[PDB]
Amino acid sequence: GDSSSMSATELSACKCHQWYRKFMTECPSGQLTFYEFKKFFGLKNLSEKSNAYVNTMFKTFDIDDDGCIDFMEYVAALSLVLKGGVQQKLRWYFKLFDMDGSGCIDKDELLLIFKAVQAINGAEPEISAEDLADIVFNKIDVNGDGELSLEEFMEGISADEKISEMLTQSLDLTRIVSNIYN
Ligand SMILES: [Mg+2]
Repeated sequence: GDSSSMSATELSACKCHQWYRKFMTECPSGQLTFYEFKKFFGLKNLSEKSNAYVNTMFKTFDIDDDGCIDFMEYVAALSLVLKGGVQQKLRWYFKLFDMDGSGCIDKDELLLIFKAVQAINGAEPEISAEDLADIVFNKIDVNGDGELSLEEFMEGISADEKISEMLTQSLDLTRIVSNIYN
């Protein structure tokens, strides 16, 4: 971030439990809000788009309860962001991108969620989450309810790895760090 310079990319590429450990040591408030996130990263208000990313990003990392960063929530991201196994991540992707506490999904809530995540990137790239969501909905209808069960997510992945690869491909460290710096 914006502190004592120090290589950012390398830190992220080496990032381990030091960040997670650092958080606990700095203060066990229980949960860190957006300001706390911005505290670690430089550029308080680089752009409106950056704000959407944190908004969408917190929502995607919230996967737990509140919209704030809760204990274990950071380490979880760190634990998954690490090499590990791609297939394992996919499963990690499932617990998220859905209503808090997991459960079934439907058209509406998943749309705004994809809107924020696509909010951080889209347009020219045409790689928005919303656009992908529209395509996935087609030919994946289960019932009149229109709701999608963990089966749909797994089924979509099974039918193709384009989305599964995208979710895995989307996550990164330096790409995120470099984008913030601008
Ligand atoms: Mg949360």
